[PDB]
Amino acid sequence: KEQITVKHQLDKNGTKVPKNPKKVVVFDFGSLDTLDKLGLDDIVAGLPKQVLPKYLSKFKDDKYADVGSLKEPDFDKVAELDPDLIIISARQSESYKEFSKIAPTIYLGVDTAKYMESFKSDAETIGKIFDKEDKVKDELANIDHSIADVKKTAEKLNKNGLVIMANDGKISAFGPKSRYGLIHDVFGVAPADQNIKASTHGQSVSYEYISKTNPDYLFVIDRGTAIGETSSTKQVVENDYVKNVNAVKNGHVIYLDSATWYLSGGGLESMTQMIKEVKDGLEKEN
Repeated sequence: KEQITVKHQLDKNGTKVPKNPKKVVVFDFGSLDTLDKLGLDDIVAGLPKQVLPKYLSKFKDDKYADVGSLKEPDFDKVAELDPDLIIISARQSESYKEFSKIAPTIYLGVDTAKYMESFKSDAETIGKIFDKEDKVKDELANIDHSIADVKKTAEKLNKNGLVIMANDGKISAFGPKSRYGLIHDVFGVAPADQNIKASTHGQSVSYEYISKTNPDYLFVIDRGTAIGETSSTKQVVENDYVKNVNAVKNGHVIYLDSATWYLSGGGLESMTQMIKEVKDGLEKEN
């Protein structure tokens, strides 16, 4: 069977994978949605179905094996499927060795310090494996065009933005190079606070922090909503304390699709969606 050498984060010298694999187990939802965009649903053997973003609900179909959750893979079930390729990302990073004993495994997570570089590389890798290089090239081109358009819109406004995630009432902030840094790094929104320490969990902040930052646009992700726990966005954004924040009083709170933003991202479909949510937010009147 014809093989292709795939350089990835967890083996920069390259992992041999079969060309046109037929039984792929996918633990990265971005990668899953790239496969979907390329019309490759048929070769997905399994994915973790514990929680699925709405745009991926089709994958509840029993033709796809449930291999657990993003943080708790059902390794025996993965092995049972006799997969010919496994795709993982950051949440399974430490289990690379375990997955590799089952089948060739590649890591396709975005590097938020180098978002577009890693995004394009991941997509192109999928293109090469499944003989969809031209389709990927064209899709990346359209995405670049959409990104240029949102960036132009963001820069026209002369306004800034703060990105926060709510989690059972606790708030954390995300700036450049962070998990949700792309809103600034890629989409061009000026950061209301350049100095937020980049991380995956975000910088813990208070309501007083939102007030002192006074962002013109407020991008909100709700971790609770994403994972099926209680939402806590309204207690934050409709709190009396921040009623005078620009984003709040001017109606520029942008409620992102939390499930997609938290559980997914980094794929052709999720990126397309994410651009449009930001663009729509930035284009709203008032």
